[PDB]
Amino acid sequence: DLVEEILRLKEERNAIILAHNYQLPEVQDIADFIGDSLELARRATRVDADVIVFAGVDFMAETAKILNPDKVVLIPSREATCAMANMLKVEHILEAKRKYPNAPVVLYVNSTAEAKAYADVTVTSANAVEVVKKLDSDVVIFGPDKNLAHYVAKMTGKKIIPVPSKGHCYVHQKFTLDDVERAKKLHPNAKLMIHPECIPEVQEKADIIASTGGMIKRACEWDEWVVFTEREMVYRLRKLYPQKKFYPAREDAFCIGMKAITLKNIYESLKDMKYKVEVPEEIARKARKAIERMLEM
Ligand SMILES: C=C(CC(=O)O)C(=O)O
Ligand code: SF4
Ligand SMILES: [Cl-]
Ligand SMILES: [N+]
Repeated sequence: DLVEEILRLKEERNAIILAHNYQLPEVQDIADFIGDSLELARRATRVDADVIVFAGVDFMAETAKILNPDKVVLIPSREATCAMANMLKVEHILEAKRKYPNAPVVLYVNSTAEAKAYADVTVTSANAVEVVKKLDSDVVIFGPDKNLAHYVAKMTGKKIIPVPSKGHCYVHQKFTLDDVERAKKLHPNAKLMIHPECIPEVQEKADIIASTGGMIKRACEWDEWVVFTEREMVYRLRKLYPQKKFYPAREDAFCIGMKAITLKNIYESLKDMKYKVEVPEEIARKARKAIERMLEM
């Protein structure tokens, strides 16, 4: 029984398991805390445990390590990676800074630690609009996600310089206007919760535009929802609100990187103390400055 083995190893290692909302149901069921990128970042600043097992993708485990440099942070598989975050390279940031030296560099937390070393502040889908609104500039450098950048431009009225030019999430790019039409036909009493990583014409059909954390916060506003994000979010919402109804917009909206994490390799992570997540001190310090500024804003 992997679940009983994991529970005993958690105790033996003085470990906490942090899980993203897109983790497999059986992984969510053994996590101590579950949340979106911003909540996982905040939760990483009050870790009393000695070991963090991060059931999520590599940039998320790195963010936890940046905020807990003297704790052991484990990722259960090094193949748990984010295709969108990998699209942004330091070269892109440097070129944009050359053109707009007075523009703050605003990096989605969906980014490498190397990239965050060049950020003035980080953001998530939950706080991107608030942060960019308060920055002392009418133009900001922003990436990697161009669909979130479109949403931020619309809501703040500021000029958004995307880095790179085509950054996007293949999972959320799957959603189309035909999925909106089918959801409206199959569930005519449901409202639509849509992630800002979806394309702009789908965003415009939303009843609410929100990160997964915002979806959880605003689900109380209606009793039936079609969920335009990675399909494991439906399980999360059904567990939190058993009295509501939730439907996937597309069952095939799956993140391969997220599903590199399994119950078995969480067990192996605790058993073998692997895979240890490390961030170079110079990169971590600079990234930490931008992430702390995000939490302060
Ligand atoms: C990209 C994300 C993923 C999510 O919405 O859970 C974020 O900013 O929180
Ligand atoms: S769902 Fe998209 S943005 Fe999130 S980890 Fe997977 S590839 Fe990255
Ligand atoms: Cl409730
Ligand atoms: N100013």
